[PDB]
Amino acid sequence: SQIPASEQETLVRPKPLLLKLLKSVGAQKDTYTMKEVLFYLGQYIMTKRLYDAAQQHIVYCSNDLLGDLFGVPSFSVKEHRKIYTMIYRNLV
Ligand SMILES: C#Cc1ccc(CN2C(=O)c3cc(C(C)(C)O)ccc3[C@]2(OCC2(CO)CC2)c2ccc(Cl)cc2)cc1
Repeated sequence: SQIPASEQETLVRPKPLLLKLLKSVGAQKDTYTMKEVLFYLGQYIMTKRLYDAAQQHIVYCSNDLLGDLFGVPSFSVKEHRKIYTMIYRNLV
């Protein structure tokens, strides 16, 4: 959408705690495409109900490993470059 397709399709190696998160929702490898990392992050967010009906575009990740990894208590799913940057902080 806001992120170039080529950037989305690149192979990445998560750092250990990001890998822990992905493994907790069924991921079974050491390397992923960015798009794959984003999918499993999505499944994690939905599993842990890190959302709210009053603000439907906001991930509420405070007091959660995702919050610790991203360094924020919440963020908007519309901020695609900001999300990519938060993910790059968690890649080898
Ligand atoms: C940059 C970027 C980017 C932003 C959003 C998405 C897709 N998703 C969304 O639109 C989205 C929206 C919400 C709420 C209910 C809060 O609106 C929760 C989670 C997601 C998310 O996953 C959707 C999925 C898997 O595809 C579980 C079904 C998501 C995934 C990872 C992240 Cl880091 C954030 C959101 C993908 C990439």
